[PDB]
Order: sequence, then C-alpha cells, then structure tokens
Amino acid sequence: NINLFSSYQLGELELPNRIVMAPLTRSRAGEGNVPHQLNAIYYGQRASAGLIIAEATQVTPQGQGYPHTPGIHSPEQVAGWKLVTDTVHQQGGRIFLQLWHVGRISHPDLQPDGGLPVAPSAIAPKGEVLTYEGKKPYVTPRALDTSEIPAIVEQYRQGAANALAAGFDGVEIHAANGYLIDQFLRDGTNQRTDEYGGAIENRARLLLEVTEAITSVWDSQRVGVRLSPLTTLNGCVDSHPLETFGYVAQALNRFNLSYLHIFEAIDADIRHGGTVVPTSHLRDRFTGTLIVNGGYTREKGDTVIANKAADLVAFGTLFISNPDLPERLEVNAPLNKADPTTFYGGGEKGYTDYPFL
Ligand SMILES: Cc1cc2nc3c(=O)[nH]c(=O)nc-3n(C[C@H](O)[C@H](O)[C@H](O)COP(=O)(O)O)c2cc1C
Ligand SMILES: [Cl-]
Repeated sequence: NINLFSSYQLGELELPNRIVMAPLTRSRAGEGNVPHQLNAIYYGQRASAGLIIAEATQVTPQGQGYPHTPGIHSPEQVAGWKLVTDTVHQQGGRIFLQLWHVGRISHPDLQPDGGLPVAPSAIAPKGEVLTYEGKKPYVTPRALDTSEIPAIVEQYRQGAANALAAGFDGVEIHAANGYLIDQFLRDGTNQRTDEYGGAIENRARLLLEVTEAITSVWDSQRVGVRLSPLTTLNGCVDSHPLETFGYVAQALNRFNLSYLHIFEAIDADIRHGGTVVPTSHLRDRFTGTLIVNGGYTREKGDTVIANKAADLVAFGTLFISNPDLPERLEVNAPLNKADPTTFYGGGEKGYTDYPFL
C-alpha cells in the first residue's frame, strides 16, 4: 500500500511523494553559463516533485560539452543557481544539483584555450558535435595522465562545495550516459594501463574517489550517484555490464549515500537478447535508496514501489511537458505532450509555457 504518492524519508529530507524530476539538459544558460530568472521559474513550476534533480551542470570549464549548459564553477554561476534554489524552496520543493564533466564528449571550441577534451583513453567519439560554429567532427580526446586524476577529483569537490554555497539540498554525481566518469567505468572507452584501467576496481576508482571527495563536502545522505548500465549513448559501452555495474552498486555501500539512481535504457530489452542487467541485481547489491527511471508511467511506477523494487521513480520527458506531473498522475489527468523541438536552447517557449492542470 505504498505507491507513487507515499512520503519518503531521504536522509533528513521529507519527500512528499516518490516522484522525482530526472536531470534534463535544457541548454538555456545565460552569458558566462549562468542560470537566470527564467531557469528559476522553470524549476519553481516543478517544485511539487518529491525531489528535483537539476540538469547536468559542468563542475569546471573543461567539463562543458554542449553550448549554453550551466556551470557551477564561478561565483556568478553560484549566484544564478541561488536564484533557482531560492525559488524552489519558496515553492516548498527540494532540489539536488547534477554534477557533470563531459570528458571526451566535447570539442576544442568549447574548451579553455582550445585544448583537447580529456578522457581516460584517446578514442574519438563517432559522429558530429555541436559547437558555436555549428556541427563539426569530434576530435580524439587527450588521455589524462595518472598524475592529473587528483585534479579531476578536486574539480568535482569544488563543484560540490559551490553547489552547497548555492543553496542546493544535495548533489547527484553524473556517472551515466557516457560522460567522463562513465568513460572510465566502461571498458569500451577505458583502455588505460594504470590503476584507473583494467580490472573493474580500477575502472571504478575515479567514481569512488570523486564520491569520497564529495562526501567530505556534503553529508553523505545528500549525495546521490547516477548510472546507466545499458545505455549506448555517446559511444560508451561495457563488455560485461552485469559484472561491472553489480560491482559498482555494492562498492558504493561504503559511502552511505543518499541514493543510487539507475537510468534503465529504453531499448535495453529489444536491443539485447533481453536485458542483461536486471535492476533487481543492483537493488540487491546496493543497500540504500534506489531511484529508477526510463519510460515510467503511473502504473509502472506504482508497481515498482509496491513491489519494493525501487523507492523513488524519476520522470524526465513527462516533467518537461507537465510541471504539475505529480498532481496529474495522482488524479489520472490528461498529460501534456512534450515537444522535442524545444528541448534544447531558446527561451520560455517549450520550457515555462507548458500549462498547469
Ligand atoms: C532533453 C533531455 C535532456 C536530458 N539531460 C540529461 C541530463 O542532464 N542528465 C542525465 O543524467 N540525463 C539526462 N537525460 C536523460 C533523462 O534524465 C532520463 O533519464 C531519460 O529521458 C529517460 O527517462 P524518461 O523516459 O522519463 O524521459 C536527458 C533526457 C532528455 C529527454
Ligand atoms: Cl560533511
């Protein structure tokens, strides 16, 4: 008799429901990659979520991969995010910041001094990347030196401390979707021969060291980690995802985190001889709160919470188009249809103008 509307204790935070707004890049940052009042309105409109996870936000300038995503590395960015967290709190909500470093998923045109994007290994992604001059081929990223990995961890640590000064309730470490930490996790993108490559413990080392550093800034119950075991996004694949992600789920127990958040790839069942990483494997392996995500509905989300298969259910696409998604789900209202043409960039249209019930 728990469902999507049941309250939940997440550390010291009292969530009114089990509905989470998934992190959604909207590429609507202002000059200097600073959030602004329109962003504050957008998140304030969605404050009925049990928890909002804000869009991926680069922790350092080299961590940007797409034009006009917000950062959390400068004082102006902290002040713009404070507008957002002030508004969400005024509206009675709770919000965590998703901390990002895109690693190889970038272009020199977006990097300081026009440098190469950094990565575990020098493997160019396939296809094209958007720059300020339009789409261009990806370049081959530079493989970080072993001695540079502490600087990466320290960029995440500072990002987390800036998020604390911005007034967030917590942080989510983006270890999913083929970005930097995921690039280290997966053997398709990591062919290093130091203590950060090879065995799973080595490939997970960057994640674990970033997590340790961030739990020295935040109470650990305010730190979450997102994984996406069966995505193929951004050319980042593991050859043994059950072993890799099962190991990671158990290795994170040390830290007493807020949660583990799993994005279940939408094509996992069909773009496999079935799902090779059942979330139940990770649920067994991680001893804390589990957030699931990917194509959820009222019916699917109620099932997973009733069954104890997950504690929280995050919705991405439906929160783009339904600012009051919890109320709509609760009363079985119609749901507004999301318009992909306004997902990224632009202004209020397709962002703050989806109507309330
Ligand atoms: C426009 C858009 C932007 C996204 N940006 C992010 C992001 O910033 N961080 C992230 O971890 N996932 C991101 N995702 C993935 C979503 O959080 C979510 O996992 C995915 O859309 C599947 O959930 P859904 O079926 O409820 O939409 C994005 C998805 C969309 C559609
Ligand atoms: Cl602390």
